[PDB]
Amino acid sequence: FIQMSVQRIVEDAPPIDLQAEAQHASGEVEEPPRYLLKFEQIYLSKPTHWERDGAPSPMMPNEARLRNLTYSAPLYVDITKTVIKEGEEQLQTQHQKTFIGKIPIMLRSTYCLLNGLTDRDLCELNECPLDPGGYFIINGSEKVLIA
Amino acid sequence: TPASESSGIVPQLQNIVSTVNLGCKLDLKTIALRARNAEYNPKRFAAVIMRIREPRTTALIFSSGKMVCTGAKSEEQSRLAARKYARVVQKLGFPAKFLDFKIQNMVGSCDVKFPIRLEGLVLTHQQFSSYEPELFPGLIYRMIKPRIVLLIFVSGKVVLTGAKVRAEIYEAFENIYPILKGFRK
Amino acid sequence: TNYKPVANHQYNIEYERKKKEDGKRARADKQHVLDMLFSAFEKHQYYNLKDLVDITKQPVVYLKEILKEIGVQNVKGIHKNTWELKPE
Amino acid sequence: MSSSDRAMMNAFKEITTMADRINLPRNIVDRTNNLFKQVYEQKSLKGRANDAIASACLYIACRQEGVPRTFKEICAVSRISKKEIGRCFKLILKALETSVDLITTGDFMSRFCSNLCLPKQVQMAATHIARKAVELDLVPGRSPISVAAAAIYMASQASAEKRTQKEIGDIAGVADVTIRQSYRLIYPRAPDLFPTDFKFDTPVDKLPQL
Amino acid sequence: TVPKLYRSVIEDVINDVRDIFLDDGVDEQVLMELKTLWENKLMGQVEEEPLNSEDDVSDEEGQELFDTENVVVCQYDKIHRSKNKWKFHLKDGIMNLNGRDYIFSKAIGDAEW
Amino acid sequence: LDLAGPLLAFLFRGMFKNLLKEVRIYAQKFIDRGKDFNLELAIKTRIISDGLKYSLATGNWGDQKKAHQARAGVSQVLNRLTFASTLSHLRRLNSPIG
Amino acid sequence: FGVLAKIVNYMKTRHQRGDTHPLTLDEILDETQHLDIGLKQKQWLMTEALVNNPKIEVIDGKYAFKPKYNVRDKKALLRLLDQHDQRGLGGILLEDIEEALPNSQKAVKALGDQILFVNR
Amino acid sequence: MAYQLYRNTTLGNSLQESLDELIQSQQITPQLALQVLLQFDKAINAALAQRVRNRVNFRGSLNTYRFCDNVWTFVLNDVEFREVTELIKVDKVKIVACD
Repeated sequence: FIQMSVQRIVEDAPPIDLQAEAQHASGEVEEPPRYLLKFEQIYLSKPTHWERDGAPSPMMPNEARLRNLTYSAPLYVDITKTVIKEGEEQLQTQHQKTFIGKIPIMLRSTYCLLNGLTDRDLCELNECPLDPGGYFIINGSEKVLIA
Repeated sequence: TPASESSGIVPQLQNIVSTVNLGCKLDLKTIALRARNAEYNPKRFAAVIMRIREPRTTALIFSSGKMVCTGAKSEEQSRLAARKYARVVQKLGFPAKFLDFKIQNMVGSCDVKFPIRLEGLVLTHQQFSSYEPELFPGLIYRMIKPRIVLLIFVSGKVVLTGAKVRAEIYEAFENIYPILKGFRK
Repeated sequence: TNYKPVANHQYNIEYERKKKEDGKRARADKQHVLDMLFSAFEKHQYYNLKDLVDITKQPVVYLKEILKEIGVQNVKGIHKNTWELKPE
Repeated sequence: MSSSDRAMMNAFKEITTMADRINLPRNIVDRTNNLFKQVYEQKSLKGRANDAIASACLYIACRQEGVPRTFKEICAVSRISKKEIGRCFKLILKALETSVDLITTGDFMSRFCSNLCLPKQVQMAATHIARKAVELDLVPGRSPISVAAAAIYMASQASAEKRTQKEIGDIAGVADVTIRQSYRLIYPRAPDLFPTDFKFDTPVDKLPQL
Repeated sequence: TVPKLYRSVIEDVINDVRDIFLDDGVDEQVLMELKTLWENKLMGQVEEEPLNSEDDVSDEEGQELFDTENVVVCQYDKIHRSKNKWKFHLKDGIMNLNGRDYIFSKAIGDAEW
Repeated sequence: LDLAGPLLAFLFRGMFKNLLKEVRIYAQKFIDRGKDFNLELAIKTRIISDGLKYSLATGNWGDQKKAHQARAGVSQVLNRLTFASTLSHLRRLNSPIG
Repeated sequence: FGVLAKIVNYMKTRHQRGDTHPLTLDEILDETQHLDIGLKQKQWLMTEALVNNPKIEVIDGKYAFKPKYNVRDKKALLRLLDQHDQRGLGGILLEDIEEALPNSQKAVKALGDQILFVNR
Repeated sequence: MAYQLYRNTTLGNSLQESLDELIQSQQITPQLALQVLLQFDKAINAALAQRVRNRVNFRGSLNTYRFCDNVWTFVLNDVEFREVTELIKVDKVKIVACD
């Protein structure tokens, strides 16, 4: 879902274009201005949290429990801005790489970087090796989806 | 006993702003046309801007007949220019007058010749003193005694304005200099 | 993270355009606007006030003074303050 | 419901939508909501744009939390000119009759060095360099952020994590010449400004000049 | 080279109106007379009312009309002033100095008043 | 059997439609002024973000302002009485109860 | 329509300005320096426009007012106004100014004499 | 908008005088003189935008000035037009600057 499905929706129909009003009679207006928006790959940061100083830090799921924070990661996207503009300057393109959100991640996910760590690593993290997770942590509370 | 423990670095007045009514309505277009050293553009402002090299002043001629004199180093010079301005306008063919002349603003400046700790100053007189290094390098002191505003800079330079009386600059400065000396770095 | 531009860019872009010209224009001895009125009303009997404002370069209140002077107005069955030249 | 509150009601959505863009703690936002409510209740400044007031409330709350964010930053999340925010800011200080605090360089050492992913030792070294410089008033002119960035630059130039002024300048937003000037002001004391607990990657003698 | 350019314009303007001359039914020799004639042409107070108590700071306006000044006509690109220091940015200009004729595409200036 | 991925994508699809329209509302504001475009200013990330916070926290399923009634209690807090109890919680199955 | 509205307005204007005497189309063209409107238009204006006007007054060879037919009576419209049997048709404030002079100075004296005003 | 002002020059006037002669001799109609003058206007505007390329620098104290209808009219004194070969100092110059 993270790997493709959200992306398929991003693959689906995000491109939109908009054309300004003609505002008829603005002499030799020529024709009304026009703007188009384009999107590419969607990006995801590892689970992290921004401390009141505005600075980022790693989101330890153990930390998520203690500070009662919601286990989540930043979601990022390739964005493009695109316009013939219905003027002489057609095909002029402008690139963006934009923060779109913080996605709550399932424990033991591929993005749950602890998934590679040994039990010994996990105990080094004070994590339980027989605690596979598979459920989100929301506001420090454990949450499981029922089928 | 002196009035202050520090006293002087006489604060010199640098600018005066005055206004006067010519007592009649005028046609600035005609004025602009006639004048040899004035500017006008209704698309920019409704008044004629006239200048004279005399004391390098500038006048603002409203269609209402009101005028503003600027650039003058003294109230008299402002009065002199404004009077000098009023005459010429009359000399254009208009019933100009010198009705209701008054001073609108005076500007002074001086240097205390020593640096001061603004941090302490903005702290101790936050009620009146005001400063923000992210905003403007000069500290703004709004005195109410004689309702004067001061501008205080890290180099020790000071500017005073909003005055309609020259003594108030001297007075506002007489009150603030000792305090500043007490804030020497 | 995205740079803070101390002032809104588009607003700033707006500023270069804004400084070029103002809508605060002059209006002495009404005449050029009525002549233009004959030109517009020759195409249709009645027009919307905003559209009347578009041909003009003067305040609507002043414009209101003109449209009252040679015409009246309607709702035209569309509420809109639509103006037309006096049939009489 | 009260058409009257609807711009205020929308302003707090816009406050929330303004706090959203940079992941601000809710306690700050709440005081901000309370600040606006207070400013609204005065109505003396009803002749002002709500979004500027919201943005000014925001600048104040950060200072009220002892962690100011630059207007430049505050501008990033709003349409309001820094001038109008400053103007509105003054009006609010006068409106709510409350004092403020002076800025410190170290409060921005954290995120910028973070944005450069600089290790705490460099980050902390910069802070001392900055701290020592201001105590000595080595730079009685340049903005403390400009002074801080050059210290950071000096620090980064004292570690393997060197960066070009333009990149730093780009992160701080200040002019690359302003750092260059601020650097010229701190450079005479580059060696002695460093903390006693430091490990050079480049000799102070070998510190570049610009 | 500059006088040549002036000719180019002379040739271009005359030729480009030729057809108009025809439309009037006017003979092209008359057009040549036009060019020929043309080329040959080429070469204190104590009351709010007694304002007159301040008479004469203005100078004589007749300084401005005797063709003592050579003439210049041009569009302006930018005008600047600083109290007494003026700045001028001009373009596309026609100059007539000491009876001579000149032209320019861009002009930048400075002046005090 | 309904799982998180197709379900999340539905909210993702719906909020994106909400997000696309909200940015378009700015695009309407953009044409309204005719002043240059700002992409970052139109952004309202929290809407989806906070929207998801509701679905995920309560277990509820919708925009709460409208559709949600037929999909209450999708999601619940994990049980930690025993590890086996936990594992049972992780593997439990439910139905629309007809 | 516009030209006719322009003709009416000028005629109104010049009359207010001081020319309280009947005019002609040609005289208007002449005075407005618009004589070169074309004989066809000139003619069409003279013998159709100033014919389709429902209130234009033919004095003889000169067109007169349609808006205010009354003379420069200025003050006192009491005889007409008093007629309560028909309310008095009274006069409109616009009509009164058109008649000769601004209403206000006359009105101030009139308010204590014989006239009462409603804002309707 | 076309600048009629450039007809009020030696170039423009020598044309108009020659044309007026053609009108006095009735070799042309007045209407013909107008179209040719109109064409000359269009033609001289074009030549400015095209054939003209040279730029000049100037210096001179301001003597008098005026501004109306987006057109400035100055008269400067002790002026100096600067060019690498045709340096020209002048006691006074009148400057008209249309928008």
